[PDB]
Amino acid sequence: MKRDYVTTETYTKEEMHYLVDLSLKIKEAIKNGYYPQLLKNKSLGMIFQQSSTGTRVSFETAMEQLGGHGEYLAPGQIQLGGHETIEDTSRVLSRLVDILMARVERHHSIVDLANCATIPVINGMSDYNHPTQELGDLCTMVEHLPEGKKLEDCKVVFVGDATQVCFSLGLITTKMGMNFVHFGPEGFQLNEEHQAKLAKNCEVSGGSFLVTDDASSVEGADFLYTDVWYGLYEAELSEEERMKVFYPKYQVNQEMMDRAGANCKFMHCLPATRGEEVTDEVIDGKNSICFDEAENRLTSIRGLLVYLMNDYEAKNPYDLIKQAEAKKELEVFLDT
Amino acid sequence: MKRDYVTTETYTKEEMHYLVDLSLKIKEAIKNGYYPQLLKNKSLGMIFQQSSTGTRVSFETAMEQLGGHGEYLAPGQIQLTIEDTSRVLSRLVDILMARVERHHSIVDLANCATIPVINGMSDYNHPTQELGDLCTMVEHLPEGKKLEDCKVVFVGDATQVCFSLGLITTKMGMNFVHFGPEGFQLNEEHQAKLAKNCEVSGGSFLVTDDASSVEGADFLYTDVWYGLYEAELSEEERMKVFYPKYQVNQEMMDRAGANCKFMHCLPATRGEEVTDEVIDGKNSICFDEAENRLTSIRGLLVYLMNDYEAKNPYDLIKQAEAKKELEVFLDT
Amino acid sequence: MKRDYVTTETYTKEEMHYLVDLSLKIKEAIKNGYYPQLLKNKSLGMIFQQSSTGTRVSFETAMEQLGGHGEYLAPQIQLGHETIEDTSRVLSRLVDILMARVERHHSIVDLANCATIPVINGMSDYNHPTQELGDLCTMVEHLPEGKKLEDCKVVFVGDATQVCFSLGLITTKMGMNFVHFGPEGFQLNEEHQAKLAKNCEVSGGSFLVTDDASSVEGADFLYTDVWYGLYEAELSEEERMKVFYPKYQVNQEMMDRAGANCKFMHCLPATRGEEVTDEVIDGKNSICFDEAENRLTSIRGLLVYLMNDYEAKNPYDLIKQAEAKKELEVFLDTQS
Ligand SMILES: N[C@@H](CCCNC(=O)CP(=O)(O)O)C(=O)O
Ligand SMILES: N[C@@H](CCCNC(=O)CP(=O)(O)O)C(=O)O
Ligand SMILES: N[C@@H](CCCNC(=O)CP(=O)(O)O)C(=O)O
Ligand code: NI
Repeated sequence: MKRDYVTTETYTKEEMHYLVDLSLKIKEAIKNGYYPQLLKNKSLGMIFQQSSTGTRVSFETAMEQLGGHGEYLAPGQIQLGGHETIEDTSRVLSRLVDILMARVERHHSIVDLANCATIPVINGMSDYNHPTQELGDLCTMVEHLPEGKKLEDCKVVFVGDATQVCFSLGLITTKMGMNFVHFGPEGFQLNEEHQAKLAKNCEVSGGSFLVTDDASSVEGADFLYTDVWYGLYEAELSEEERMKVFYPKYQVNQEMMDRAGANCKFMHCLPATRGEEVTDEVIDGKNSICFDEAENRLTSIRGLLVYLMNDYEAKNPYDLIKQAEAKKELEVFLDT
Repeated sequence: MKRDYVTTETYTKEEMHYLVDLSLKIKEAIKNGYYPQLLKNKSLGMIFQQSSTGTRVSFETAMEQLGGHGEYLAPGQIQLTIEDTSRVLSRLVDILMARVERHHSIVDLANCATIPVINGMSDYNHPTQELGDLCTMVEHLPEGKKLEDCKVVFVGDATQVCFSLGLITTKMGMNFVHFGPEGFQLNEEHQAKLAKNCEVSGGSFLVTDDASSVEGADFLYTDVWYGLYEAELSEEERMKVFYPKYQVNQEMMDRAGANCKFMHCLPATRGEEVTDEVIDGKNSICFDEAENRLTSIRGLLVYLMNDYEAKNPYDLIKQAEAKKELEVFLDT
Repeated sequence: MKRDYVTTETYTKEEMHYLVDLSLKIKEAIKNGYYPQLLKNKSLGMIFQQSSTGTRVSFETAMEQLGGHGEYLAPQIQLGHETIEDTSRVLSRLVDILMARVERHHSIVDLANCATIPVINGMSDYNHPTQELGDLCTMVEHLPEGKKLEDCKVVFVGDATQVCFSLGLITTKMGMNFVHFGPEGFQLNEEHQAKLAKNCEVSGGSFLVTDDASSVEGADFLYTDVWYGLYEAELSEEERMKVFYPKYQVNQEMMDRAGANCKFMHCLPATRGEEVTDEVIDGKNSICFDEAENRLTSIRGLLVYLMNDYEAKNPYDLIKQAEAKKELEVFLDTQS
C-alpha cells in the first residue's frame, strides 16, 4: 500500500499545512548545518521525458541531503506512451527502487504510472499540472506573508497564459482559502473545466477565484505571478505570435507592480524570458522573491519525499525480530 | 590481484552456491529493513554501450543500498585503446561493469584492468542474468524436488540469455533443453561447452526442434525474437521463423505440466514469444525473476570486493598514521 | 562569500603548496583505507558542455569518497533562453559547489562571477587548472634524485593547447623552468608569454617558446598532448600530420635526447603513433598513469579546500542548529 503525489486535488488543506510545516522544519535544520538522514539507503528513480534544471537538481540534491540517492533516467530511456509498456515498466521499477518521480509530456502517463506502481509516485510536471511547484510556491508565500495578514486574507494574481503552472497556482491558493485571479487574454484563459475545479475548492475553503482580461484586477494583489508565453515544450508558440497575443498588456513591468501595490511581491516559476512576460527591473528588483521561490522547490521536494516514505513505512512496517535474525544470519555467513 | 565475473565458465558449482547463499541472505536483511554497509565509500564505474533498464537500475540501486555509489557512463561517453581506458579507470573507481556490443571488449577490459570487472551482457553471454535466474529457481523449487532433479526448457531463439541459461543449469547439475528451430539453435561450440559442464555435473542437455521436448519441464523460459541490438530482425522476418510454433501460450504450458513455472528475462514482446495469458498468469515468476537481478548483483559486488580486499589488505598501522597526519594538517 | 578555482593566476605559490600537501595527505589516508568524510551530505553540480572521462569520473568518485554526491548534468541544463545570471542564482540555491567544463572560457568566468557558491573550471578553451594541480602533485611525487622542484626543467612538446598553457602557468608559478617546443603558427602567443613572464618575475623561474629541437635537452619532465585541436573544430589527420609529424612526435630518440632519467607525461587521452609512440607511453619512464590517478588526488584536495573556505566564511550557528534539530524531532514524534 502506498500514497502518490500526482495532484493536490487528493490532499486536504490540513494535509497541505502539514507538508509545509514538515518542509520548513527540514529547511531550518539544513540551513543551520544539521542534515536529517530520513531516507537512509533509499533509492529514487527519476524519469524525465523533457528537459529540467530546477526540478531535476532539487530531487537529486534532496536525496543526497537526506541520506539516499536519486537515479537520473534521461529522455528516451523510459517510454510511457502505451498502457502495456507502462504496466511492465512499473512492475519492474517497483522492485528496484523505493520511490519514483516522472516529468511527462502527457498527464495520462503519470496517472497510469501511479496506478500501476506499488511504490509512491510523484508528478514532476505534466501538460496538466505541476504539484511540486504548488507546494514550493505555498512555502514561499508563507515565508513572505504581508505584515499582519493571514494566508487566507491574501490575493494572488497570475498574469498571462493559462499554463499548467497557472492552473496549479489556482488549485493550491483556492485549496488554502485564498483569493485567486487569472488575468489573461481571451483564448488564453483557464477553461470551463479548470474553473469548475477552482469553484469546487472554493465551496469547501471559503476562498475565491476570478478569470478576467480586466487590467484593474491586479489592484490589491499581495503576490503577482507570471510564466513564459511560448506554451508547451513539444509545440512552442513563435516569438511573433506570442508578442501579438500578450505584449504589452500582460508584461509584468514596474507600472503593473505599482498598480498592484507598493508591497506586492513578484513570483515566477522560472526560467523567465526577460523583455517578454517580465522586465529586468521587476525580476531583479527589491520586491522580487522568485529566487527564494526557486530555492523552495528543493524545500518542498524534501518534505514530500520524507512524507511519502514515512507513509510507506507506516503502511509496510519492518518486523524488528526478523530484522535482527536476518542481520545475525548474514554476519554468521560472512564470518564462517 | 583481482577476480572478474565475465563468464560462469570460470566458476565451480560450489562457488555459484556460495554466491546464491550470499545474495539471498543480503536479500532477507534488506527485505526486513537492515541495509548492510559492505561497500562503504566504494565507487562502481558502469559502462553501457547499449541501452538497459533492469541491469542499469539494479547496479545503481545495489551500490546505494550497500553504502557506495554507481557512476552511469552512457553510450558514447567512453570509447572502447582499451588498454589505456582500462588503466585510467583502474585508478579512478574500485570496481567496473560494462554492457558491450562484442564479447572481446569485456574480455579485454577484464584482462587490462587491475580492479574487478563484471560483464553486464555481451553478444555471447549474460552472467548476472544467470545468477539471478538461479536464485529464482532456488526460491521456486517444485515440492519435494532437488535443483538437480529439475528440467529447464528454453523456447525460441539461441540468444545470449539462452546460452547463459544452458551454462548455469548444466553447471548446477540440472537438465537443460533448447527447443528452437533449425538455423536458430545453439551451435556446435555452444553444445561442446554444455557437454563439458555435464561431464562434471551429472546434468544433461538437448537441442531440438521437437515440440514434445517441453513435456515434464519444471521451468519454461523464453526471450525476444528480434536478435541483437545492433542488427534486429524485422517483425515480418521473425514471425516467419518463430510463429506460431515457438510462441509460449497456455497450450504449451499445459503440455509442459500443470505446475511448470514461466520465466522471461524481459523486456517481453507480448503477442510474439509469449501471450498475455501466460506472462500475467498464476504460474508466471518473471517479475520475481526481475527483482532477483538486484538480488544477484548485490551478492556479486560484495563477493568480488571482499575477494579484492583479501588479496590487497589494508595496513592498519599505516592507516592510523595517515589518519593522524591528515587530522594534524587540518587542525594546524 | 566564496572563493573560486577558475585560474591558478589568482593563487600564490604558497597556496598551491598547501593544495598539494592537502591532496597528498588525503591520498595517503584513502590508499590505506581511511575515507575522511569531509564533504558529508554535500552536493556538487557537474556541468559538462563537452565529453570527458577522467575529469568527470574523478569528480564523481571524489564526492562519494568524501561523503557527498556529484550530479552529472549533460547539455539537461543549457548555459540559451535563460541568462547566465538567472541560471547561476538558481543553481546556487540547489547545490553546494559547482564545476563546469565549457566550450568558451567566458562561460566559466561568468558562472563564477554570478554564482554565490564556489565554482571550479573543469577545462575551457583557455586553460585547465585541475590538470595543473594534478600534474604538480605528480611532479612532486616523482622529483629527480637530489633536485628541488624549482631546479627542474619541464618541456611541453607540440600544439599550444589549453593544457600547454596551463602547464606553463603552474610551472612558472612554482619557480620552475618551462619550455614550449612547438612549430611556428602553433606556439604560445604574445599574451600567453606575457603572463608567463609576469609569473617568472615573481618566482625566479624561466620560460622559453621555440621550434629548436635541442630545447628538449636536460628536461626532467617531457609532456605532450594531442594534435587535433579543439573539441568543436578538430584538425583532420592529414592536416595535423603535415604540421607536426615527425619532428614533434615524442619517440625514444627524443626521450634519450632529453636525458636517461627524463619522465614522460601526457594529460590523456593519447593518440598512439602521433604525438607519442607505444614504446615511450608504455615504457619504464612513463608516469602518465600515475598522472591520471592524480586527477582524482588533486580534485579531492580542491573540493575540501573550497568547501572549508566556504564554511569558514559562512559558519553554522550551533545554538540555532541545536534548536532546529530539536524542533524537527518533536514535530516527527508528535505530529501527523
Ligand atoms: N509553463 C512552463 C512551466 C515550467 C516550470 N519550471 C520548472 O519546473 C523549473 P525546471 O523546468 O528547470 O525543472 C513550461 O511548460 O515550461
Ligand atoms: N536477448 C535479449 C536479452 C535482454 C536481457 N535483458 C536484460 O538484461 C534487462 P535490461 O536490458 O533492461 O538491462 C537482448 O539481447 O536484448
Ligand atoms: N588538449 C586536450 C586536453 C584534454 C585534457 N584531458 C582531460 O582533462 C581528461 P578527460 O577529457 O577524459 O576529462 C583537449 O582539448 O581535448
Ligand atoms: Ni549518482
